[PDB]
This record gives sequence, structure tokens and C-alpha cells, in this order.
Amino acid sequence: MVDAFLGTWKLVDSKNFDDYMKSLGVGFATRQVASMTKPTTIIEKNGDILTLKTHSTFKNTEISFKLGVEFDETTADDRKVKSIVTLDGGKLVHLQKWDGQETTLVRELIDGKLILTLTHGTAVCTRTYEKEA
Ligand SMILES: CCCCCC/C=C\CCCCCCCC(=O)O
Repeated sequence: MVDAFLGTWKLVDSKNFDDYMKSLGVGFATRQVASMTKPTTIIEKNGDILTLKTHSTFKNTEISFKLGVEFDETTADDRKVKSIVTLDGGKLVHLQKWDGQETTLVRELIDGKLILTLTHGTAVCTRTYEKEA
């Protein structure tokens, strides 16, 4: 199920993150710092509650959720959203809704790497994470 996603992951590639942030209305100064930040993402489970931590030198976030149960979230860029995370096709799909807008954060495993695809508007960003021991 979710088990192969669990652990500590480090950013090792990023494509079109500025486009994604700009689509969300993130200001230039934040985008600038974010473009040079390499987060660590930690995914943990306790029974069927998942906790997803994102740690960096700039912004930190943490969310806890049950798969398939909506939760309130305040994102790194300070959007207050209604969220749900589900497994779909073996991918961990995180959908955020606010003001009639939506964005998806889709995680999948390819060759042992965690590929995060972020879509908002027409912007599609692909971030690659590798596992840490
Ligand atoms: C997490 C470090 C940079 C974040 C700075 C805030 C700017 C934009 C937030 C966009 C939504 C969250 C993106 C997460 C990207 C990721 O987990 O690699």
C-alpha cells in the first residue's frame, strides 16, 4: 500500500518549480529562495495515520491525515485549503482545494526514486527525491 513511500527523502532534481509557484501567486522573493532550497521530506505512518514532514532552511511544514479523509491544511505559501490524500494507481495523490481552485501533488516511485508532480493551472512541475538511509 503506502509502505514503499515511507522514509526520509532528499530533493535531487527540480523542473518548473518556479512556474508552479508563480501560478499559485507566490512572490518573487519567496520563489527566489525556494529555487535554491533542497527539502527533506519524511513520510511516516502509525496505523493508518500518515505524517508528511517537509524540512528545509527556508520553510518547514507538517501534515497528518488518514488516506481518503479530508483534512484542513495551511500550505508553505500560506494557502488555507481543503485536502485529501489517496492511493490511485499506486501513486500517493494529494489534492488541495481553495477558492474553487485546485492543485495536485502526485508522488510515485520510479526506479526507487520518488517523483513528485505538482500541477496548478497549466503549470506542471516535476521534483525528484532520493531516499536517505
Ligand atoms: C519547502 C521549501 C520551499 C517552499 C517555499 C514556499 C513556496 C511555495 C510552496 C508551494 C507548495 C508546496 C511545494 C512543495 C514542494 C516539495 O515538497 O518539494
